[PDB]
Amino acid sequence: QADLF
Amino acid sequence: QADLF
Amino acid sequence: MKFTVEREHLLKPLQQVSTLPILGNLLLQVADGTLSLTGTDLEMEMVARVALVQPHEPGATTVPARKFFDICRGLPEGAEIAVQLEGERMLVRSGRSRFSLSTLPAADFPNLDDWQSEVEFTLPQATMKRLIEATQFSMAHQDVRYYLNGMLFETEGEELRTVATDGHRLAVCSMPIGQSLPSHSVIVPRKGVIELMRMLDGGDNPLRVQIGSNNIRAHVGDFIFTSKLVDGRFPDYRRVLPPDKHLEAGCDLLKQAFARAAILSNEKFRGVRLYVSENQLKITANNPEQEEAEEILDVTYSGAEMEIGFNVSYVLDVLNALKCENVRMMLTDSVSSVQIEDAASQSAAYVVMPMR
Amino acid sequence: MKFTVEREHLLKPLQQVSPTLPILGNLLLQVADGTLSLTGTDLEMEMVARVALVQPHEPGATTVPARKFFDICRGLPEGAEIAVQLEGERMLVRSGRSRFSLSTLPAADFPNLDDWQSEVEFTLPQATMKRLIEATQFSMAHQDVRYYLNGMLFETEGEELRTVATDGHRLAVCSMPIGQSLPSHSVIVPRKGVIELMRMLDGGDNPLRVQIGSNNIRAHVGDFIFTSKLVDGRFPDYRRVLPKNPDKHLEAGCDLLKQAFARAAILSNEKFRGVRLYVSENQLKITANNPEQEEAEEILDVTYSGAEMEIGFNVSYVLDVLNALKCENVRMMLTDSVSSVQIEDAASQSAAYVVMPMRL
Repeated sequence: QADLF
Repeated sequence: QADLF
Repeated sequence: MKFTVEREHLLKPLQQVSTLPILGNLLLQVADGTLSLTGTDLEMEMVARVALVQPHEPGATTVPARKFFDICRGLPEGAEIAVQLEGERMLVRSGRSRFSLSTLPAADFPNLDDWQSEVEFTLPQATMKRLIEATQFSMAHQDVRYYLNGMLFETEGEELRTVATDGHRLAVCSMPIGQSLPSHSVIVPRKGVIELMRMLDGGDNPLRVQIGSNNIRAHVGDFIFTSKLVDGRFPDYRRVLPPDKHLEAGCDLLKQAFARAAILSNEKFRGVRLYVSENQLKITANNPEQEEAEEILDVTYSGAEMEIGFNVSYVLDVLNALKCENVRMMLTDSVSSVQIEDAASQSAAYVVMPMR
Repeated sequence: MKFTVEREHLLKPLQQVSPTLPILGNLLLQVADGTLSLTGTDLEMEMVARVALVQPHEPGATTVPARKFFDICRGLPEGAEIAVQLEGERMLVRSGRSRFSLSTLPAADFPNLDDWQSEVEFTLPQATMKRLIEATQFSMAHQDVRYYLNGMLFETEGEELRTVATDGHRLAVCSMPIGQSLPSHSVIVPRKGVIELMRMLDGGDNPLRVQIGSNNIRAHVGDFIFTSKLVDGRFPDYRRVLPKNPDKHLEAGCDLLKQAFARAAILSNEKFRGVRLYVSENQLKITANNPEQEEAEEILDVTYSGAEMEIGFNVSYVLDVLNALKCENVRMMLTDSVSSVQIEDAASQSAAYVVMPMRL
């Protein structure tokens, strides 16, 4: 999973 | 509570 | 194994059939132009048969129950489901959707041993629904006395009878069926009763019942349900069916007065006080924070004045179970049981023991 | 304190106003100026209902158990007249031949939330508030250590009111025109306040009167007032994460897309929920697999004309966006495999959804 920020 | 048996 | 079936012909069977790994799988078997779907938990078994119009190949496998059901249900309305085996996996194909599920061998699936039926009778679905619904709420919840956690199914004369008790309250319902039957009594577990009911759709098809020594079988349409029976001896309920005091009141009025008094009774003990006198009933409730409720009703009563205590959950459960206009209460004294009944039917009787 | 009211006039108020400490489980009842006020609270928020008093009454106040008082009134027959009186340390309720005596706690001991000043005020239909909450609510974080992401951002800009919700991975933004020149203001309403804001709407004729302070929010509708404390914190910038110049755009029917992702979801990893999306000329291929080597594959006709691409996504996030959208067609705006996707109704720009991908 990546971050929005 | 009563208690049938 | 290979088959193609319309999603709508799979859906009711898949619903109706759904700790060790294989118990989470459905046994799928193609034979004699029919697809059999089988579920089990080791105590009970459900088997569904689907007709095969389209080309098919015989064989068998097991597949994850919820995964297979979800896929079929998730497919569009009117979809054709093509099922095939390719090694250790099951292939499901519809439209442009493809699914490959992991299997377990059909040979490893638990097969309940062949048993012998001692009693057999047919009855409408509506007769079975009434019997269960009239008594079910009275079954004990996880009591140490395991034999009270199920339901008694009794055959006598031309009647079938259901009994349920938790030692404090009792529910008895008898229905005529029109067949001379031997005197037999069995205890169906809580889980079997839920399933017996769950299989009743409410249609034309009769229910075919078979009772063995330690098993019960129910056939309806293309489904077969089997359950193990509870290995115990049910108490002498006939010894507890009482009377010099009789009360008559409207069911709704009574149900609503007990429900309001219930709010102000002890949360754990639920004790309400009943005062019966010339054409009047007075219901009173108290709790540990000294709160007090009082309800007065016009009833038909002409006997001696009396004060009797009851657990209000037990009284309300009996009244929610009676879908009628009038209720008869049959009393004797303050330390003896009350018999509650529909004033216009003797098919179901409810016996509640009081509290001091 | 004495009053007689028709049960039907008490019903909706009691239902709207209804613990850590005993008095928080009680309703504050106050008779004054020919009006009965009903007040509920949990320290963080307060709900106040006002009922007109036609019949003779006496002024005063008390507190009574909330659920016990409500259940008695609701339990009474249709068209009942409820007579309420005080007799020592107890409250007397009388209707027909029914009598109830409840235990009280003093009105003076009831918590009174401190007085505050409104900085922004606006009116809006109930339907406009229902849309804003429903379009973003599912995107709020669940018990995250960063407490601020556990609520919903209410922002006023120009003549529009906006709601924003994010968990750090996926985002929901909804803006609605209000026809009033408003100052630029941003506040975080907690989860509980959002549930209550939504709970108070009956979608009827009455407009919603909103007042926002520095640490409080007030909502008026008919004869009810709702007040909530705001979340102390600083919400992230929504603008900073809306794709810049997207080179990839896809259109597809909402239902077919929602159903294909839902079927692939069954065969994805239970904890990680990763699905693989393969986009090409007028086609979408969705694939899922799990640790037990099970596999699903869905192929759809879509309108897409850009470069071929493979992008991973958590299927719960995609489905939540699609269950949220109640429309015929959906537009997906992508850049590359390591950047976020923007999902939108193809015929409305009032709501936007931003989902960050996963590497597989």
